Amino acid sequence: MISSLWIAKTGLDAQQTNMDVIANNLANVSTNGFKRQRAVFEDLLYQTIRQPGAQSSEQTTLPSGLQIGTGVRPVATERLHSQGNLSQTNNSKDVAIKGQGFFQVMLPDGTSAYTRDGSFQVDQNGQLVTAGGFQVQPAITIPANALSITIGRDGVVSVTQQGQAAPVQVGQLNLTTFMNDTGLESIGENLYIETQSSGAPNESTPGLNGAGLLYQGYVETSNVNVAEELVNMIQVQRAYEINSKAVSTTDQMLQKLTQL
Amino acid sequence: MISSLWIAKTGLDAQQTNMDVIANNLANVSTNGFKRQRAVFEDLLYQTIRQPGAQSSEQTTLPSGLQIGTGVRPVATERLHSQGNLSQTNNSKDVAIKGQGFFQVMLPDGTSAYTRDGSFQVDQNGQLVTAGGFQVQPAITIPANALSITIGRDGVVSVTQQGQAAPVQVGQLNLTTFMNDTGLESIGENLYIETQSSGAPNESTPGLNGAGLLYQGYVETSNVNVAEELVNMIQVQRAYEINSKAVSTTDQMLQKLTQL
Amino acid sequence: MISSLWIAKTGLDAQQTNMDVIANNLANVSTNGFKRQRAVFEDLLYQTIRQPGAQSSEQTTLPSGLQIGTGVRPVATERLHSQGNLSQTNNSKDVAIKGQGFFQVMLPDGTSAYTRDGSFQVDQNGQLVTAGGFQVQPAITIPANALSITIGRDGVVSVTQQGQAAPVQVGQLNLTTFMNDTGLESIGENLYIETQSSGAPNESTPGLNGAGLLYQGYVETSNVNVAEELVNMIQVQRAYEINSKAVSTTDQMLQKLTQL
Repeated sequence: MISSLWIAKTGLDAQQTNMDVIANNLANVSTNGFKRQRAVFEDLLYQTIRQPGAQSSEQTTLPSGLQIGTGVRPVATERLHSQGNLSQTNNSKDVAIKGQGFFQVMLPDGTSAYTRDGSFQVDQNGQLVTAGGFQVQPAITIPANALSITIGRDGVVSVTQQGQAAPVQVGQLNLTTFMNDTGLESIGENLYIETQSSGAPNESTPGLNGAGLLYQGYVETSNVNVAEELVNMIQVQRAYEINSKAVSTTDQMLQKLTQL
Repeated sequence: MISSLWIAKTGLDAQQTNMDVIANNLANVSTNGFKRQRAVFEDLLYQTIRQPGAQSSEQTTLPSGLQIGTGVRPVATERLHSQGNLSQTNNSKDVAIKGQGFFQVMLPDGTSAYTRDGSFQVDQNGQLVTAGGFQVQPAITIPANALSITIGRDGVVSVTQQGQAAPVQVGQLNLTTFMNDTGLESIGENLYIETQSSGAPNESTPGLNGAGLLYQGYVETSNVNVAEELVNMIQVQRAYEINSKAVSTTDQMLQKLTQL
Repeated sequence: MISSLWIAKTGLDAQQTNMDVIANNLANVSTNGFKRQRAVFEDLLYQTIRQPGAQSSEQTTLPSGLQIGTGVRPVATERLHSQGNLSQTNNSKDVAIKGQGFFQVMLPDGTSAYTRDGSFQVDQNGQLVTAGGFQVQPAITIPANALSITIGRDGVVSVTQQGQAAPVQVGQLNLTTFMNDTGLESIGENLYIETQSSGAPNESTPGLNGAGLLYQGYVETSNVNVAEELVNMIQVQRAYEINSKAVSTTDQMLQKLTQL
């Protein structure tokens, strides 16, 4: 209708998207291994009426031409892959990560996923799963008669059989490092998958190739700064205020145009 | 949005970091060998509106030009290395340092760390470690036939055997001094590794070379005096409240500007 | 549009700048050496209609003619250069100043900066810097075997060498005073640079030529009176409410002028 109303409508969309991101970040506190999301905006087309160059006379040049511009297209959303605060959970099946790296997982479809959540489990077969039956990889089988499981900072997992006075080594839990942590696609279930923005996964032992270490009895908390989220909430609410006010102003302009 | 909103957001971040380090410091009260960590801040941009010079006439000078300023960027959370108190544990294997000095430790990964905590122990192979396999330099092996172990205030550790009534020295436990005691970076367990900001660690025997003294049967408590850090908490809490008040004031600001 | 709306616009802008200053002061509590800021306002033009003199008859004079006037232009923001509270940081590497004076610093561009911050640090080459490798003036190098670094109230820095029982004089730490402390142009980083309104810098040893003393082991706190900032913030919230009411009244006047 008016060139102003479309611009204000894009502004409403941008503030709504940013509030969506804030709400998702806010709600996923107390979700282990969650990475705060941050939306990055970017303006669309500038429809030019007079080119910024475009010499008018033989001496004049017309500095700073007239172009109007529209829109606030949300160009991306990054994800902050910083180390989350560890907390002492005192459970032997909670393993957290100190440094870059992801646990690998086999999805039921056969393709591989990745996750930074160590709140593991043992299923009715004794294998190592994660809250959804997702077999960690490479498969780790805990013998039935084990009384404890110890997962060292080197990822070398061993169990203590009854009777035998030895922690028989039951496997090695290795991490995976990507070149672009932010580029991983999130599929829910606190699981990521491979995509060409991430790059080829580099599987490695914890400690080497820049991978992290493993802390048994710790859980990695979501790095959601409540203070920043709340100030963002205030600002987004006020920006939505202002943009709806712009829509209202253009609407009144149009209605007085119509009345004539 | 509004300039004051951005500036107060930076302030809220800064005071949240203050209270975070204060809470971490309370988390380590009565834990021997802990140092009161402190945060050092830094102001960001100053938006110049009128230059403080800006000759406004042939002769007029306009002193104290107008400029606004933003933000409270925290440069660092530095590590205060000050002398703390000593408590009586009455253990010969627990040593406390009085004055300047750091305990040399050969890290299990093969590097060098230092700690102001001397609750050493003896392992199965005789190496002098302290709650985590922290071996000192030079390597000292306690004889297996030892009866009593005594560590002198000068850094000499010795053992006594059956029959012979002579306290033959078995090892030298010398201190390590830093030009900069603060720049050290922790690697956990109160171990701090040599850093480019700490200065060259000079290996010097206790008593001589301007080092401190060794107290046997004593342990160095954390320098976290409850009274001082409670005073800090009260002040920082006031700062946090007033900054949040500025944020809400800018909110009410904008709300009345929009109810316009 | 309407003269009322322009005058009120300037009023809103002035109150906004005042709130910006208050918010910057409020955020910068607990920032070492920070100086409070105060905004000085200044009304704009007075558009005369009947001249205040302007003899009407051959004997009468028309006292107090009619002139309308506009605007509240904020003319300046002075920086209160009063001494802050010293607090016992107990660090051998933090030195505050008692009285007038700034630590000169050589920027990477080479131009002379000045800081009232005593959180000095040492780089990998051993010298004295300030939290970012800003090489203090005059050139000072702490020897590698130095143990304790004392900064005398006279301003001489000396180090405790390896073995030798002498605190060898290793450098001089001398301040700079200006005729116009308020005129220094802040550039962030807790740094002030000379401007043509500050006056030429005068270099002298601490304690002399009017400069202040050096207090080793202390840090100077920002001289921000929190309650004063609170009262200022309440006042500016009221003023902004009032000016928004003025804008609303002018707008309603216009609206039923057009509805006419």
